[PDB]
Amino acid sequence: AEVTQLSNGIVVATEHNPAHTASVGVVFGSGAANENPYNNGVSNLWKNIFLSKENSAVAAKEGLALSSNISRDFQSYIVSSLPGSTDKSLDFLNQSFIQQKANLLSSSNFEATKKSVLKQVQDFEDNDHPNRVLEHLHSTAFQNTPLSLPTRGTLESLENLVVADLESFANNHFLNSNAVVVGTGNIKHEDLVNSIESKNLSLQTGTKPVLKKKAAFLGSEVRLRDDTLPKAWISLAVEGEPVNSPNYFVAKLAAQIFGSYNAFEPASRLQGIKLLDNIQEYQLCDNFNHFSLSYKDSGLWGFSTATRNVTMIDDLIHFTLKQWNRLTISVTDTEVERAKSLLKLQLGQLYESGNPVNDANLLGAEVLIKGSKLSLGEAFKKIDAITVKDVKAWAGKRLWDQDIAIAGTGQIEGLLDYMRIRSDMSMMRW
Amino acid sequence: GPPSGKTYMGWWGHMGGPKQKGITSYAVSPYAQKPLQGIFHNAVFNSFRRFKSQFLYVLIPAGIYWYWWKNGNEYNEFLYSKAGREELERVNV
Repeated sequence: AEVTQLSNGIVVATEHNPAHTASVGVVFGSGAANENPYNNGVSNLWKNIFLSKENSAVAAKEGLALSSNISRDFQSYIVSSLPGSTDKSLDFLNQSFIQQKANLLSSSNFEATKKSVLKQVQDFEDNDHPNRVLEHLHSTAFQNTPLSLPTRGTLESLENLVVADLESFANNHFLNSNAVVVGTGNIKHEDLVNSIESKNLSLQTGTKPVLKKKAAFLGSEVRLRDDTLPKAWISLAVEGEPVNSPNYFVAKLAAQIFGSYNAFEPASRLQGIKLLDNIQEYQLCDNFNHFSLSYKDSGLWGFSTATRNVTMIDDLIHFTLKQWNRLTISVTDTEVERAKSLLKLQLGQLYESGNPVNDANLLGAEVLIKGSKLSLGEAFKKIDAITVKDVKAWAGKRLWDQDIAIAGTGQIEGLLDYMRIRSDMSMMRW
Repeated sequence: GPPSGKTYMGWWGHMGGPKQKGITSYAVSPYAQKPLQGIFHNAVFNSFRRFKSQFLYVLIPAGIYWYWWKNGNEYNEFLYSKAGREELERVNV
């Protein structure tokens, strides 16, 4: 458990633990939330040439493995080494992001990569209905606002993208003040920071990105009815918490109370979740899962679900929203306590997997926003300190009689109108 | 249960329509929308339209029947005045 971050000319962040391999990468503070409607998908395209057969063979000769991830707030390019080769990873990083960042964009490479992210993003829209729905949830929830842009980009902005768009983006966002270099694995801080302060040369230092306009939640829906699909997939959310919200953890705990479910897993049917008494009688769904998604400016708190019970979708939604009503008025001590324990377990399994590439992404994203990483033991202190009173005060502000955002696809004829769903965000009282 | 005659309407999830694919709908919460001081400026030259199409279908039958009524009445008035008692004797029985 370590967090050593220090700024030379660039900002260097590491977290070392004797494991096996080491992962080095640069993580930029700009993602799909920084694109336009019209160059949407430029980051995903950058990712895909960085992993192209040409660049990927040059790394595999050296015994290096490549990894990249496009998100909303950020963007990361990562090389995993075998831990004494922690220097030959920094060679491949700079040989790409200074030298080859004019050789990767060759006409034959770009056209074969663009053709591959087109088959890629098309395949997504055709078949991945849960993530497709969740992506459209962000699209309508945050419409005409940076968080609405999908991470993979749209088929139409993608096929109209040229080399100059990659260039213009790279020249405005792959800057020094919008970068953090991250090392996870087992390698020391002073083992890496010296290999970085070895070579100087700043490259476009002093240049800031471009500013924008703030993200906002708009209560709304997008309904992607398709009667030929064998199920209905729906996601429903309120405006949640940004990272570095006081209620960052209260929100995450609230989502753990209702948790996630899988009708076919015997153990899942037995969880201490009151909602399960309602939904199992007539089998109202195959699965659901609650989430508290947090970004820089905003977040989404809600749930997603999939079902073949297409004539009782209204009972699914009704029982789920009646449970959420309880958070404001009647959530019990032992529900909160169950959530604490399970939130710790899952937050643990995230922050300490046996895979440094995940560690890098979690470290990178955190330090880009607040300039530091809160340690796992520090989180548990915050989690344990949450009372029933906290959850109630949170839910009464975020959940009770608040606008929602809805998205769905498949057989959603039985998903009732907006106002019916929205009325269930509260209860009648004297 | 007890059986059932087939109809031309079902219920939520099986309404009896054709299979729908390709249509995507969008909407926005009433809560997020402009309090009702909008209509006018945008919507009053708009409506008062649907009766430009219609007023002739109503007015021309109305006209025919009002004319026909006014005429028969004024004729009855004449018949029962002094001037018309001669015509009255003629048209009566």
